[PDB]
Amino acid sequence: WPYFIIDLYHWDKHTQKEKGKIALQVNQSYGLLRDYFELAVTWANEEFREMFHGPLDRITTYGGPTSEFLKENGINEVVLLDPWAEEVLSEKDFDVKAFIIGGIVDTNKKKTTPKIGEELESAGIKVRRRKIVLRGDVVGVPDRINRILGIILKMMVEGKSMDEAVYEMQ
Ligand SMILES: C[S@@+](CC[C@H](N)C(=O)[O-])C[C@H]1O[C@@H](n2cnc3c(N)ncnc32)[C@H](O)[C@@H]1O
Repeated sequence: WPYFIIDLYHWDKHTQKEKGKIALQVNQSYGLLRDYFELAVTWANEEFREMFHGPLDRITTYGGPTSEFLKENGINEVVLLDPWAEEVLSEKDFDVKAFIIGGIVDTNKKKTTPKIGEELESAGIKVRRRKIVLRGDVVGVPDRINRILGIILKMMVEGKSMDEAVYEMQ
């Protein structure tokens, strides 16, 4: 029912190896979502479509800004999965019609995801910045795009607690 959007913002600033890792994690995110239930990829340029080794016809790919995609589908509020957020994701956020995971890979960390939120709010989108924690700490939480999606799906579909979902995906 809800959209799981992978924001490919930052794409052209990545190396070819990092692009391949992002595309792989998107492919794994699709197969994982295929084992549950609606996967959307914004800023989805032609190079990503060429690197994506999965069924492009089975996912939603939008080449332009995430905000435009959200507005075209009547979504004014989203949940942005952000490890730097101060508030933890909870069941009070599962009524939102779109969850956004940043198409980001590290090579050592940097504060990259909240810039997506600032961009969305600058375009008029209400953004709930939500972090996933294990025992109140982001340490131990896998940050791969597919792993974050798996944690969310285990909480939303299987009713697992966050600690259970994180540890199972850890
Ligand atoms: C490899 S992480 C990127 C980490 C990068 N240092 C940053 O600050 O965005 C890829 C995506 O997974 C999501 N993510 C990773 N860890 C998270 C966490 N602990 N809580 C919520 N979202 C997380 C973020 O949305 C991020 O865009």
